[PDB]
Amino acid sequence: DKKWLGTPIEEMRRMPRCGIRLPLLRPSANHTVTIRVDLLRAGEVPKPFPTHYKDLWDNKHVKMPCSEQNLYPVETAGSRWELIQTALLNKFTRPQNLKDAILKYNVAYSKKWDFTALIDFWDKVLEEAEAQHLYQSILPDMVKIALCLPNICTQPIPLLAAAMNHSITMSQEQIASLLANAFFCTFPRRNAKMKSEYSSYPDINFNRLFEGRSSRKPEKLKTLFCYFRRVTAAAPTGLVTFTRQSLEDFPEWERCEKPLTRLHVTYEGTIEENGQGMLQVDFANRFVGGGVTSAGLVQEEIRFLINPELIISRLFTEVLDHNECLIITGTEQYSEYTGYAETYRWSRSHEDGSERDDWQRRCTEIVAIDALHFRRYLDQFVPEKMRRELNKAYCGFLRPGVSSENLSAVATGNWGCGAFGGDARLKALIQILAAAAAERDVVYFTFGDSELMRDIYSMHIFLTERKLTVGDVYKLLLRYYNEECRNCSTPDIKLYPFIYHAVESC
Ligand SMILES: Cc1ncc(Cn2c(=O)c3cc(S(=O)(=O)NC4(C)CC4)ccc3n(C)c2=O)s1
Repeated sequence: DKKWLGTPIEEMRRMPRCGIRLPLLRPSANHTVTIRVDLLRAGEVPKPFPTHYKDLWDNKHVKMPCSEQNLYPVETAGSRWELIQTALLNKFTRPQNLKDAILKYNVAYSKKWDFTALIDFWDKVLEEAEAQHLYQSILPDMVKIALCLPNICTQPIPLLAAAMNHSITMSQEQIASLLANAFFCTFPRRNAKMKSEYSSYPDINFNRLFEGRSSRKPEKLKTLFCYFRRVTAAAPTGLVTFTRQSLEDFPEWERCEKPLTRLHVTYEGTIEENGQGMLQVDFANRFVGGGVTSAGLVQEEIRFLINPELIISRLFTEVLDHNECLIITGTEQYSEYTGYAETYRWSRSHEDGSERDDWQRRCTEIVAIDALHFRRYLDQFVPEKMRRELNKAYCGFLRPGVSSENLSAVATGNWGCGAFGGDARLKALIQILAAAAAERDVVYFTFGDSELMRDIYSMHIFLTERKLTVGDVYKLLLRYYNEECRNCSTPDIKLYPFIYHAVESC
């Protein structure tokens, strides 16, 4: 039994090798650049632009904790930033000290926020010497980088709001200062359950990571402290780009004359290790990062924990609409892990060996595309639901302006499976069709399912040998719904056997 099938992986396009030299990095109407481009040098910490803190407290930018507008009622408006500095600049020796410090500027949640997982991690999971290193070295270093925020993030950060096509390029050092603030729960207006302003934004403050007794919380905390220990000990020097992409024009799928592209399908390997230099898919929730700052521990959350710079997308990325995606370039891997969901464990620190492009960004491109949640199995075969998934994957794969020869393969796998109720064989065909329309090859990981690997390979080879276009395949999907799903009240025949019969008997 072969471990992979199709086009050899060596024949598939990878980056920065197959991806043209970059244009000059510069701020523009659609691109926020928070560093001095003229001073950007390999191995040097980037200098913030502007030199002095500039504040914007409005509906179009992140509300910074260091803003002079970040006020609290005193029994007279007091400075919340001054209160945060006072609270955090105390020695911590016991977990209660950290809980009490966080609650000093979060008084309204002193009875709502549970800190059980944080207390248990520090007291009941860590050995004495590990606890000592956490409160004597890691936590004070995290406070210092959090409190440096006005000197590090000097430029207002725009919100990547619904329907905006915009990019933010910032330094990994800027991201570390922002994530240390999210750990200490300092972002204002991001907490109320009945908030309106940020109701369509994911949670950013880390308070839900400290709650309850799940055995997976110590693993999430080890993963995040591994990152914080690394970035406070030695300031990272690269940049990271966050791009919100929203397409107006979608293909008329039934009329698409494009042929299928190449396929490498395997039941072994992972997107992050075997998909190096390729567009890597994040099986996202519509609120990017899903339950990373709370209970979730599946594909998306794991990637967000091992590449924590992805977490900051939650500060400024509004919930994704059907025609949108988020593309993140440059995030670094700080941890290695084993397992998944209830078996997930942090293994050790990871030294990322990825090369950097001309903007000092690690050569790792990740796209967040959220699959639909199907209440009933048969719902996904509804043409509107199929067209939705095709358009979502297509938006994640398309790079408008870029030529096909400069596009890496897509490294993906069973998107929206299990809990979301997605049929793996249909979702594989949808991704294959979207990648074909976007003119990219596919590297598909089946995560131990050898039978699924064979089925996808046999279907792909059957359609390609018969020269079936994207349109031809899409029409077969429409026929399956009409013959087996529309009139079905209980399907009698599976999708792939239907397609094989429909094509072989026509
Ligand atoms: C047959 C199945 N289809 C889906 C399943 C769920 N699943 C995954 O989705 C999965 C995804 C990856 S990965 O390559 O995407 N890497 C990250 C986790 C992002 C870092 C690695 C392991 C996985 N494992 C074990 C798993 O069980 S199992």
